[PDB]
Amino acid sequence: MVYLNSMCHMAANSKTQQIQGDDNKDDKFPLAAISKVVTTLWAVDRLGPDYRFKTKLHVTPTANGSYDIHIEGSRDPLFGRNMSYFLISELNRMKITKIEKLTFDENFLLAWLDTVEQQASIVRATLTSSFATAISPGYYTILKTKAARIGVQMSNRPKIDVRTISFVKKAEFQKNEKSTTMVLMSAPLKTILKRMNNQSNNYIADNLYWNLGGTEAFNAYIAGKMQADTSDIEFHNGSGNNEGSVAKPVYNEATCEMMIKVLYSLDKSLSAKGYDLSDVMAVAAKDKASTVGSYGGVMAGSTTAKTGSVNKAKTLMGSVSTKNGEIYFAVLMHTDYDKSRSDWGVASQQIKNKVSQLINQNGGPKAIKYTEQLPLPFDKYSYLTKA
Repeated sequence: MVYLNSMCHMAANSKTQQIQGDDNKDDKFPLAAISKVVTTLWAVDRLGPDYRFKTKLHVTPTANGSYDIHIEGSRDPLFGRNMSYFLISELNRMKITKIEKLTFDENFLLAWLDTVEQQASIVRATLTSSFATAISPGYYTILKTKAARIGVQMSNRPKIDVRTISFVKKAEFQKNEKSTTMVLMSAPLKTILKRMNNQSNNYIADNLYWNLGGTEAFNAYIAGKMQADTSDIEFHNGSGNNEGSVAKPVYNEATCEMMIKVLYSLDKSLSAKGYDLSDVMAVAAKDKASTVGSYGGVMAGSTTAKTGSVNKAKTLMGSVSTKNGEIYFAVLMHTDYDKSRSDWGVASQQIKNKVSQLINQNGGPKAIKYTEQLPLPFDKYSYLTKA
């Protein structure tokens, strides 16, 4: 069962600022991963698009010749394989190849994809597998080549040998007298958001949402920002994934109007810092690693957008650039993908045809100024630096 729940839009240049749409534009529907755009807005407002996550390494020489290292985490929600490979590269550039005790605190988050001890157990497990495995030359080579494109140098065939990896809480970490402290800054937040909104599992959005205070903080933010409450927008996580079962699902939900208000606000907060939607959201046809990279037709090169797919919904929202100006849009479809596998692709085609009509009946597409960015978790200021 594929059918329209709601479609709405507004011209960026509207003097009335009245959102246009069908009669369902003020009823709540599942959002799926367009939720990530709301999480994006929150993060931009709270942190700023140039914010960097400052992970600290406390490094102490051992009588051996080797090092102990304690990671004081910054809750960087994008510390994954790429970033781990870069850390290893950096350790080798700093002449560290052997670590005796590697320790890490509760703020050191790791994306291989409850409670503090148990969360840290999973990070430890992941770390121990990852650092005890040879770095894959094919994956590293591709990564080193992407890094060189943004002028980041990485080591040749890097490696690390770690004796032990343990959880040490921030409160119980005693900084050694002859430790050095080095900082490994993330790429800017806008870049992390770019990566998240191109294509991701739940991990980044969910960790951002928790970092910022979770649901109680989110509802206070939305009330302050939008004069909105839970009848406009009801979140349970940052990502929009199912928090229930297949039979009784629990999805983030919002009105079509709220999605437009989000896009407007996001656009405004970004412009204040000189940035565009296409700095944090995928560009149809241009962003090849995204869910809209194979979009063609009039959307190609003209459209900034985020996809969503859950059992009960297929969604799209963003901005289309037309000869009549930029236009914010959201389309929310109903699906029953658990019952009928064909619904996601059928829904997706109906959304594209709806957005193509929105473009084609507003004078046709006007290209945006955009060249495919590579949203790596580090940039040229990420190098280990003695702070």
